[PDB]
Amino acid sequence: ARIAGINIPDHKHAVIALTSIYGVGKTRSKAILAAAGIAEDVKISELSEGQIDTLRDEVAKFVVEGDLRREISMSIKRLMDLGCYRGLRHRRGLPVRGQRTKTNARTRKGPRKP
Amino acid sequence: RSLKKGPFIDLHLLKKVEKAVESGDKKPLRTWSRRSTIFPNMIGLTIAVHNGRQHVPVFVTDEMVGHKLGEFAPTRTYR
Amino acid sequence: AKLHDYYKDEVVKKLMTEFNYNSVMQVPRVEKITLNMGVGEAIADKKLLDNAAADLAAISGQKPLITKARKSVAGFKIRQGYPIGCKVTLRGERMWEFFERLITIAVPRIRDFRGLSAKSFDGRGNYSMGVREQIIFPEIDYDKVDRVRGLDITITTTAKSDEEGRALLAAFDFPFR
RNA sequence: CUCCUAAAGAGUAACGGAGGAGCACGAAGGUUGGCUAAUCCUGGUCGGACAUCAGGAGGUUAGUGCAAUGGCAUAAGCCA
RNA sequence: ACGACCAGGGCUACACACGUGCUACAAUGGCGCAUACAAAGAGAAGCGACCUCGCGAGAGCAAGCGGACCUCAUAAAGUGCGUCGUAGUCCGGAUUGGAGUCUGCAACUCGACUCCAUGAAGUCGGAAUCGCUAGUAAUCGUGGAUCAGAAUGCCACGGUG
Repeated sequence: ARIAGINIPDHKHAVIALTSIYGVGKTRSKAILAAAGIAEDVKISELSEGQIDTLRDEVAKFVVEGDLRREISMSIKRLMDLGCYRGLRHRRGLPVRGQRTKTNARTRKGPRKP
Repeated sequence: RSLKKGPFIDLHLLKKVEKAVESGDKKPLRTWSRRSTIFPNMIGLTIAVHNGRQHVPVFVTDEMVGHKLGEFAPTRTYR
Repeated sequence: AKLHDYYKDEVVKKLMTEFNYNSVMQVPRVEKITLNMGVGEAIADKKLLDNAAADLAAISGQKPLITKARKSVAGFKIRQGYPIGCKVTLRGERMWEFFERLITIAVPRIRDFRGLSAKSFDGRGNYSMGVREQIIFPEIDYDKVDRVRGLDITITTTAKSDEEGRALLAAFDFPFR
């Protein structure tokens, strides 16, 4: 159905359906299903509404939703406004973690232009 | 990414910073220790960090604590 | 007529003293709620505009009014008189039964809710805000969705200034960021 | 065909100054009922200088199948 | 001084072009649990078990081993069961944010690794072009040199074939 994470997860195995939330991967999905009491191989259908309310109550413990997007934007903005090395690498769309820029920077640089 | 057994700072820079804060506002601090960590007692001072040829003036703010000094002095020129 | 009854008994006498009105007729009112759906791209195909208006028909239970282009402008390459979008105006209790349907159901549904703005006033006491998603309403089912078109909602009030305007919807517990 | 030259009735020439027509429409005709613009500002999903929505300003600066002139709110304009 | 010492920086840049590789685009596959079968090597400022703590990288304690004895060291493809059911997906892992570990005087430029989160391109590749004839190609792991740390490279080893 729908979760406190607005997003609407698909009707499939709960462990994989909960991954559709921004901020919930496989490990956090397994942890949510374990702390809630729901099996991992059960679909989102066949789940009572009282069980979806339980899943919402558990996902409320994590910062996983536009809130997390806001915290990531804030960190990158702090880097850019600080003017440090990583801030400059973020400003110019260049690799931030020491990767080579002579070749192979296509994820940060995008499609090549002559 | 240094262990959690305490941050690193060069001793000469540490003593320079204590002498600068105990003696009131001073001139920019000329240093070559780009690897030193910015500590909270350096907030307010402007440290001139070497970048290879010059000493780049870096006015320290509370948002810089935890960074290394060389993070605010680029070493390569690109236009 | 929930908030309609809640209007004439509760929000009038708190507002009557809040602005020190001499007559009850000085308190602001809510005339109409008009929902606009500017399709814009229906010129490519008009099969999508009817079902687009079919959604707006389910949000308020009223058959929409297809608006036509007032004048040709080529900047969006349309001829005057083309079916460009639909709209519905709501008055009376159908406005009220819709006015609570969003403030109590339309508010707690929008993705990444952060609250409405207090600056989105006309300058003479009329509020307008736009919702980006149409699947926020209980009526429109998620299963039947051909597109994710939003719509604008404006609130026509007899208020004279924005202060009297914001004071009225605040009495209805409007989310003000 | 329209304006100016044309000398405040009409008319008035030049290889004088400027523009149009050789159609269109069974509704764009008749009648009854209703309606009132341009532009701009403010607010508002995509939406942008410019689309649709709401409000204010404004008062015909709009509109009239087409040139110009004279008209047009009782509308001759717009809708059924 | 074109000699010598030092600190910091650079050799790691980045519109772009090429060579050589690794990982993929998936179902002859991904994931989960269970389980089978190697060879060749290295080790004393070294390899470091067992046990305890940690989600993990690792940490503490502390045997044995100059080694057919001890350690690295759990081979992996495979096989059994379950699931996914052709979707940019339970494919793919780039990139980025946060939190850490270890080496090292010191991980900013510019290390490796771990955890959480995110999830680019990519759905088999134009002209053209390469290797390979049998335990070969293809594919799957393992070890060593250099080395404080830093292998998708190099050199070697076996499995299926």
